[PDB]
Amino acid sequence: SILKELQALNTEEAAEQRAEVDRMLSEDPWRAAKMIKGYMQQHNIPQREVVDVTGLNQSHLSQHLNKGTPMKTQKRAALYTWYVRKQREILRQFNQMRRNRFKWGPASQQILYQAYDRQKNPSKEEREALVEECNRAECLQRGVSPSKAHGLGSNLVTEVRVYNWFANRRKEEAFR
Amino acid sequence: SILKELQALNTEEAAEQRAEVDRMLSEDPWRAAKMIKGYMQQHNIPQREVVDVTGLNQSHLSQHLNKGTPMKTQKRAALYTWYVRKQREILRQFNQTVMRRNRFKWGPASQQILYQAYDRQKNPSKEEREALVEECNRAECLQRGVSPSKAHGLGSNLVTEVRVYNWFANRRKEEA
DNA sequence: CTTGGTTAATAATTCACCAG
DNA sequence: GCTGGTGAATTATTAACCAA
Repeated sequence: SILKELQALNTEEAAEQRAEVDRMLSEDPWRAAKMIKGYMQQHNIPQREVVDVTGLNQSHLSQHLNKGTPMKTQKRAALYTWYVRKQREILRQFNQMRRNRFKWGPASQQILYQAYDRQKNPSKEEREALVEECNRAECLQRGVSPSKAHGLGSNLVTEVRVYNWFANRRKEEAFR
Repeated sequence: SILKELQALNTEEAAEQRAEVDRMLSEDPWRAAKMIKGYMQQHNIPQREVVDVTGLNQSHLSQHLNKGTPMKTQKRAALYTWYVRKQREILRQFNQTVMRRNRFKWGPASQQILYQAYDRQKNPSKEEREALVEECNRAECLQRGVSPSKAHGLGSNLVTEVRVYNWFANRRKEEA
């Protein structure tokens, strides 16, 4: 334990981080905010996934990132840290507790919408197209190759997904 | 106890409420949604109160009531009763008289004139605000067709200084 | 006092989903 | 090609604090 406590703080990664997150702090709070939200949104990552790991208040965080309501250093610092980490965390997850709910990214949405002008009930196969069409796209966004889209992981597209997405779509419209 | 149970089901008032709501369910679903959205809108009742008292899924109600997504009968029936009761409920406490506590909600009225009095004086001093407490408060009473007297019936959604207070401030604070 | 941070609550939306 | 009903999670937004 304290021996891992330390055995953590010391790697070249650890340091690399302690210090990137350090300039983030010296720099403009907001310009940082963008970046991240940037980030988050490139990879589609639940805001929740961040409160959870950082323990910052979720409304506090939503605003300082969507609105720049100022966050006191200590906190920021946490949040930056999160992000720098997850940036490797996210990194290996390719090149190399709660289980996140999937989300349509706008990219896949784009297709889906386009593809859907009078597509009530797609053929369990036409579906399949688009599954494989989406992720191909979703990788474009995150700056890798279609080759393996398995890193998308939590937000990996599937049948049943577009499935419902039709389906729900065909209810959506269905009223007003 | 079953004697209460019975003595309850069996009132002049009560009984007729069954009738009213029973007719309501013969009507166009969305016409009642309309009705009620409105009614609540008027008295400013939390969507959440309904959700407890009735015990319907909170999203389902936001739909069936905004989107007008279809809700099976029973649930409806459970709504109309609600709405129904409430109505006497609201008007006892109101018209004639002298596990968790709702929460305040500013109403367009109160709000309108708030945003006027605003681009007019960034920081109202107690007297100042105080005026407004009686402005809204009256206006709130118009809305629900009653007397500026005993705007005391507004109850929760009753306006106050400190309440007006923070309504500046998160009006002030919010221009960053 | 008042800002300045920070918050618990509400509710529109989003995704899933099972029983006819 | 299940398909209407519903429902848990999510996150922008609201209305209040408490610390200095």
